[PDB]
Amino acid sequence: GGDTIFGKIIRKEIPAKIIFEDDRCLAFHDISPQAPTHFLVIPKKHISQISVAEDDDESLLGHLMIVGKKCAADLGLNKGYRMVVNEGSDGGQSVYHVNLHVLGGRQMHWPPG
Amino acid sequence: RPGGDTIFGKIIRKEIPAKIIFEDDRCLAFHDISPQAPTHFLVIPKKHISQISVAEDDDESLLGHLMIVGKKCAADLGLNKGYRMVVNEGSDGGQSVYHVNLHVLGGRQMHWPPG
Ligand SMILES: [Cl-]
Ligand SMILES: [Cl-]
Repeated sequence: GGDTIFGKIIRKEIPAKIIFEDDRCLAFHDISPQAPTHFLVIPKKHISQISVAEDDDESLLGHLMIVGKKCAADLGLNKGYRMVVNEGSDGGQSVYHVNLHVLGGRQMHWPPG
Repeated sequence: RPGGDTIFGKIIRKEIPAKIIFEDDRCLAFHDISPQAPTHFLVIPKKHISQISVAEDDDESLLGHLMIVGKKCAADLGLNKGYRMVVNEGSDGGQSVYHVNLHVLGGRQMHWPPG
């Protein structure tokens, strides 16, 4: 679903440790985890970044968050976690395919970067 | 009460002043009083949800609406170089108010990891 490494993951062309899939999104462990649990939830629709998401995408974006919180519960994150979406250079976005980070299993600190 | 018992419920009902950026029937965006970036605001639902871990399946559109309002407000505030959106869940997430709230931070380089 797109012209990035995450499109290749969606198409199963390169491996990832997949946590959950449905017809419109995919959740998988981050290859460079920043916490004991660190996974991504991505749409299969290639939205390059949250700044270009459309109004009609609202329920899809909320679906990523609902999938994210369900996966976090399944992975035992009962003490809490942090969800992150990066936009652009200042946001530290590393792949131009919208992706929701879910980090847990340790105390997350403030500020969030 | 509409909006709940937390400080964010009082902000929704105009009982406590806030610096409001955007308001509609489903959510409210306002500046954080303890900013962690040159621009730092929150987007909250007007419906009280204590935390993301108890959000219902039917809350999908509302949660997505928070991010759409977040990115529109970021553009209106001139965060053209980018920004970071954050939702904190629970103790390990650093959640400070138990009313779902999306943080939007920008105006400086954000670092990795995100806390
Ligand atoms: Cl990213
Ligand atoms: Cl919070």
